[PDB]
Amino acid sequence: AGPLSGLRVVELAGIGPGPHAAMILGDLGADVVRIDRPISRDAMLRNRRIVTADLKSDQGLELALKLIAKADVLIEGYRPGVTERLGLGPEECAKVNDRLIYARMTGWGQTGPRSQQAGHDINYISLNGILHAIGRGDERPVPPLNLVGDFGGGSMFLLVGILAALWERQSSGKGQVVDAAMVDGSSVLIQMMWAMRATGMWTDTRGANMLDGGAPYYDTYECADGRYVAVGAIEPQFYAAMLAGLGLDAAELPPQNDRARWPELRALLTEAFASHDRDHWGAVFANSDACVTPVLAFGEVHNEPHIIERNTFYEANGGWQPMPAPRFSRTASSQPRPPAATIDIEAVLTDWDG
Amino acid sequence: AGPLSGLRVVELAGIGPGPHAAMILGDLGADVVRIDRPISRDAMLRNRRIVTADLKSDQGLELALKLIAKADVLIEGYRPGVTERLGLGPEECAKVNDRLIYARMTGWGQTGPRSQQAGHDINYISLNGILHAIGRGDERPVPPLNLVGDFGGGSMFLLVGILAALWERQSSGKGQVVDAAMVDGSSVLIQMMWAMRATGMWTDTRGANMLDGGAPYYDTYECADGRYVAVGAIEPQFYAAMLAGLGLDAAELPPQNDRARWPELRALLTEAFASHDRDHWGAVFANSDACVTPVLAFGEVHNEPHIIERNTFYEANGGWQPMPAPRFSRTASSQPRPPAATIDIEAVLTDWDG
Ligand SMILES: CCCCCCCCCCCC[C@@H](C)C(=O)SCCNC(=O)CCNC(=O)[C@H](O)C(C)(C)COP(=O)(O)OP(=O)(O)OC[C@H]1O[C@@H](n2cnc3c(N)ncnc32)[C@H](O)[C@@H]1OP(=O)(O)O
Repeated sequence: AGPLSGLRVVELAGIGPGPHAAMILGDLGADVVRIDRPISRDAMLRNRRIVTADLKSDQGLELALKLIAKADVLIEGYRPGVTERLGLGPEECAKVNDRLIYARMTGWGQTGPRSQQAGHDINYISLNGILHAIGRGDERPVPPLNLVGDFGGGSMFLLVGILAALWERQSSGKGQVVDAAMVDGSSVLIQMMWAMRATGMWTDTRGANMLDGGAPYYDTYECADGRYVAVGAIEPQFYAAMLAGLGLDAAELPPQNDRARWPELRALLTEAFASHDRDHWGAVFANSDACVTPVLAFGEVHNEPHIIERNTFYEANGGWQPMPAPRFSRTASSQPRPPAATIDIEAVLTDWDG
Repeated sequence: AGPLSGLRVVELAGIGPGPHAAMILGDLGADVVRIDRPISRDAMLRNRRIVTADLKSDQGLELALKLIAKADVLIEGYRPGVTERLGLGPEECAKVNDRLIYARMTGWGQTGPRSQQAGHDINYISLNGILHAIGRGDERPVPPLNLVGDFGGGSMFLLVGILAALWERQSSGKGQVVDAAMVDGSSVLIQMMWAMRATGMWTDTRGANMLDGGAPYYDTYECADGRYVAVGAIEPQFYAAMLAGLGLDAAELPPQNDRARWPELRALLTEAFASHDRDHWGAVFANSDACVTPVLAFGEVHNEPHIIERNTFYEANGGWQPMPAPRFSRTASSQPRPPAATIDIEAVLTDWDG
């Protein structure tokens, strides 16, 4: 259905960014075959075919190399050296398929003093300034779940890597190795802060910048029911619209960008938002340019009309899953196929004519 | 010198995800031409040629269509309808270039009850459950900068769309429109949590899950010097290594996953970490699998040897900026070319033959 219809992807079963990257390829129509160790309830494994092989046996390695020989992309998220030892390194795969985009998904990268060291998202964004920038200033840093290292600065960059190399392959006729490190990707994800730091527009003080919570017009507020709204009214005209819905006289308030009076401004805004329930503000702004929105819990998302009308989610059995993003006007993506039964690796090899 | 060498991109000057998406294309070797209104210190504007046009004028519109006519990709991030009213909408562009990938970068999407409504990253993640999940449980949610909406679920999905549509064009010989809504992209970015919620592995309770700060083995700790380490020792063997390095006896501790005793477990780890300075812990956990890393501020990143050795950053006039990601073994990217003076739109047309 989607734009990636026809792309053949071999995924070497891992955790975090690799399976997320392979999911998105599958979402957009790619033919994704996942090799695991010898039906899943993990919705992330939608849009797959699962085969199983012992990659350490002679037989297991033979079939995998036959399946790789007929594929465009290979995704692996093991420590550097692992596929090399298995006999599935890029130098080995090239001998059977020099068009393969060999996509290596790691946190620390392929080389360097930390390249062989265990880690998780929180570690990768700890070394590059990111984690230090997240949270309130009166407290130790909070992890932004694993959104920044694993996915935003991880699978997403593997994805751009894969498709960019597929583009390069059109003219070269050949593939290459993509080295996607969470530490690199997340750095480029946050290039805006690096840019701002050079010009005095961002500081290393946590919780005291325009976009981290420090600004009263870009932060959440608790309402009378103990739920929250999000205020994002950066531009003066949107800020104006926000004060107008709150019924605050701007002449009575400190200026929007007088940072010396920010705690005063926040105390006034906090008093206003505390005077009514979330769904009141919910309704007072619902339609304006005030950049004020309800802070919905996951369990409330499916009831939001904008979410509903655009089909951002679909029901799997037992809960909502996000539909494929982004959206394409001519070759639209299908509703994802749920995880299905592990199939015979020989069936795939015949299908792919390997 | 990257993989996207040869790719022609027109960027309509904007803010946030569009410009970040444009930068990454230029990073990977694309020929990006940014049309602005009638020399920048914004590092995000690297790898561009900048031209000027009044798109409200007859001459300016005409010039843009000549430029778009010779491009592969067009990036625009205005409210839906804005390009249509300028005479640069998808249907207008189709008439001069039906190979064009028309990439539309919004928060709320091209259609829907909120599609005409102003907003910013914090709004888009407020409506889909993401923001509610970020922060400590005792206090209101904290924005994870604009990493999640603008970039990870914003420009990154625009990029995936652009590149996937280009693969698609290989067989169809045609472009199409890419509708990248931040509200969609970020939901796919947090799909692991939608997976986990369905299987009893994630709760809507802020700050009480595996990866949100709720686990003592996945969080930051404050050290003797008032600086922090990140701990991410999820796996038992990594956890065991962590305890060893702290000098703690596992038989004297609650089990790693006895959530009932998590506050007990956290208190003991807190005491341990606070007994030495942050850099003591890096020394202690230098090469180990304890998943313990120093929480560095942006200003300190350039001193970290793993950062240094892998050339994750380059020095640009001003300060450090992230080098391109991900990395490619055969067609590697160049160090980004700095922002330069605005050039004559007509010289670009001569170059591109438009
Ligand atoms: C320092 C802070 C102050 C700077 C501004 C704030 C941004 C800085 C903060 C950092 C990033 C912010 C972060 C949190 C974000 O979320 S960024 C993403 C924000 N959202 C989006 O981009 C979603 C799609 N965009 C939009 O909804 C809206 O463009 C915005 C962003 C809400 C802004 O609203 P707006 O200013 O009314 O813009 P639009 O409604 O698109 O109207 C644009 C008008 O300008 C005109 N225009 C543009 N270029 C030209 C040109 N070269 N020549 C002649 N005219 C030009 C267009 O024709 C259009 O006019 P019209 O259609 O109104 O008649």
